[PDB]
Amino acid sequence: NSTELLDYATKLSKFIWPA
Amino acid sequence: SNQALYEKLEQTRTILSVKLAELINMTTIAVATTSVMMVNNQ
Amino acid sequence: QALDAVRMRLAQLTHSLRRIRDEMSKAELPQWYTLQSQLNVTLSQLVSVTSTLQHFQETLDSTVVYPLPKFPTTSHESLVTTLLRKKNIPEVDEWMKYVRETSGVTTALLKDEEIEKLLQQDREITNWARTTFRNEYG
Amino acid sequence: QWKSPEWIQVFGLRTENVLDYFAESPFFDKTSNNQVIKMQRQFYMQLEEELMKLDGTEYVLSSVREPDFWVIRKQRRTEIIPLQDYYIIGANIYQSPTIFKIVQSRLMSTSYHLNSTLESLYDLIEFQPSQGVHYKTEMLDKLMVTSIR
Amino acid sequence: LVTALEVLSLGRPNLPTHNFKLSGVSIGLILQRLKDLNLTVSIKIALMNIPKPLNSYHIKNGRIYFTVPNEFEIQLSTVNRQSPLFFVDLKLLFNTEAPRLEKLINEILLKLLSLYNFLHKYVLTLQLYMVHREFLKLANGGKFSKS
Amino acid sequence: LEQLIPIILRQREKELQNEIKQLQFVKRRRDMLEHINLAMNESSLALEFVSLLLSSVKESTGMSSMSPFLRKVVKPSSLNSDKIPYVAPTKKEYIELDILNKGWKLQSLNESKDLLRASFNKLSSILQNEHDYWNKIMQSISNKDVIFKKLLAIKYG
Amino acid sequence: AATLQLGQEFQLKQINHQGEEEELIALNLSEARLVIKEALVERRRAFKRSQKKTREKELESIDVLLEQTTGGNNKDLKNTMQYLTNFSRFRDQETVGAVIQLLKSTGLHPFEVAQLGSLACDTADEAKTLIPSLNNKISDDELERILKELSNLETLY
Repeated sequence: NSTELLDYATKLSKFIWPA
Repeated sequence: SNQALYEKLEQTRTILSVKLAELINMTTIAVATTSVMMVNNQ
Repeated sequence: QALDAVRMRLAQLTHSLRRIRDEMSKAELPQWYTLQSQLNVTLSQLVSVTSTLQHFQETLDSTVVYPLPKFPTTSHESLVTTLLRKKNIPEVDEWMKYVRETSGVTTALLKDEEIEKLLQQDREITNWARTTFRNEYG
Repeated sequence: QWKSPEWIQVFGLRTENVLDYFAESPFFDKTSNNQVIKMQRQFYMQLEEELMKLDGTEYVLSSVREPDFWVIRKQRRTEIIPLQDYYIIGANIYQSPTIFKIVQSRLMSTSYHLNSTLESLYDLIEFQPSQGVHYKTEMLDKLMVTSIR
Repeated sequence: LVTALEVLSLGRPNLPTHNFKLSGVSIGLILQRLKDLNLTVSIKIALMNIPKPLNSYHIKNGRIYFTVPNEFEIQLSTVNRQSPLFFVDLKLLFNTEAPRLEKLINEILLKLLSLYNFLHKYVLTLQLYMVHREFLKLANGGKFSKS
Repeated sequence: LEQLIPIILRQREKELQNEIKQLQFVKRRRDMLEHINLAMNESSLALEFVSLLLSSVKESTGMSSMSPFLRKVVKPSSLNSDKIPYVAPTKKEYIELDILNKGWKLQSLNESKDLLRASFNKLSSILQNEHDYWNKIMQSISNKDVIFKKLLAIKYG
Repeated sequence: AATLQLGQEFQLKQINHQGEEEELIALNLSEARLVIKEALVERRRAFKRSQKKTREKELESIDVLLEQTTGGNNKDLKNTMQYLTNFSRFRDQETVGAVIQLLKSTGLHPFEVAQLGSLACDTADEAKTLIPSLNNKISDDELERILKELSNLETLY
């Protein structure tokens, strides 16, 4: 559903690859 | 044609025996691997 | 000085092994005289390299080799690590440790302190064997 | 081995910072002149000038490339006789080559491979005392040639 | 949001669809394409002057298979198929008789009316050399008097 | 579309339309190519390493064994020519190497025994069959039985 | 004499059959054997092509197989092959290429480097006494170095 993407996709913009 | 069998056969015997003694004297003394393949080739 | 001949003997090694590759690349195997001859050339090159290598083992261990600023390292870095990799192939070291496990003497006998006597027995049997060969050839 | 990327971003990749990194490495000797300097602080060329006063082991820079390939030369001063040569490649510590051992390795590999071939060929040998070693439409074309002619 | 829909659909397909080796590690519609090739050849063959011994033919699935009887335990039938059409007089062909013969027909074909001639000649020779092949066996076998 | 008919033709006639409508030594040769291939890789890498290690003290004599890439990468009169104290004698004073030598020589002995026994079997069988052949030939040659000549021929009429 | 002044046909300036200028080709008793023994092989292939429609035994046997090729009128060439082989210490054209690389590095005359590669010497005085043309044209230490590398290139076959 779009409701999970509107609140989950916002945390994908701030993330450097794991070290 | 028998002299070719004399020289050839005798040479094969000397190479067999003398090369066998060289073999046993080289089995008893990457150098180790070169000994492996020298012994195997003998 | 010695590596000037090491590069030539390894060059003849690469040429010989390439010739064996060409002889084995066919459908049916050709004659055996050429195969055994090329194999004898290969063994001659390996022994020839190991002899001079073991002859100059104290000189090569008394120097260090690492590239100069005159080196395109800013573009390629892993290659420079491959050119000076002391680490052996995992197969030679792996089977080397395995053979070390299947040698009849481990580190448990290092704790017992007892190897020079076995070596002495070995050399003694070398003497006995060589004497028996003296007689049997006499 | 020896990886410490946390100290790289907080201080940078400079000569002094590299001296601190190799000082944190387990190869650092306690009898070094840098440790004597650290003891004097509690009681780039300027550093070498200061190292001219003390006596003991030393870590002198050799060759400057930015930002990757640097040589670290440990040398025991007396005339200066060296000890070992360290190299930094990608924030890693490298050992002395000692050419001979490496020259052994490659040869070992080649030997074993050759052994593999030497066995495989011996599995295909047929022994005969009289034969030695063994290893286990045209007429229609001419019809068409004389046909098109 | 694209990557959100991607992780919703299990994975991230832009990585394999953009990477080459990673993509290297990660029927009824085709049948109708063969029938459309005979409709183009059938009108040009339909317009040209087909010789009399070639008026009978069987349009097979993607080819034209035409026969004429001979011998040698077979029938002189061939399969023809090509592509060009803009040239009405000369017609490039791609045929096969039902390694040297393949390149020979692909050689004489790459230049409509020529095909027969060559083939005819060949058959003739094969009928001569039939005769030759028989006469030899008559010359060796039941040859009592040679005069 | 001219690129789909060849691949479909290689991977995969009216009866098929209705059917779909109703719904030993070559391995040894490859072993030779693999073993000799690895030997070629290790030999080539060893040669390149020897030449590049050479390039440090070179008068360009040893740069002649390089590739076109190694020549533009490395430079003459380069690398380090420093010297370090001897490490070989301190390792030679230890007795940790004789163990490995004894082990490898023992393995050599075992392998030699195995190969010699296998050859003993093969030559034994060959001697058996060939001896039977000779015992069969004795009844076909003396001075009454005629024989001629890489096989043995015989004329009848 | 031996003062770098040969005959007319043996001058430094030679002319091939095409009309171009070529330097005098001087060969030492190393590759001179591999060139005769070399060309005799392709000559044997040429003799067997139109026909359709330890170190001494191989030498004399090959000289017999090549004597069957010729019309039995050039045995002095085979005895010359025995002479060279009995007086040759070199082998393989690769090492010969290295020898030419060591002879041409000094910049001497082809006849001089031929006398250098054809003679077995240990010191520089031997090369300066056996070769009267070389006494000050090249350093003695360099000649001793060439004799050292050559001494490492010779192997008992």
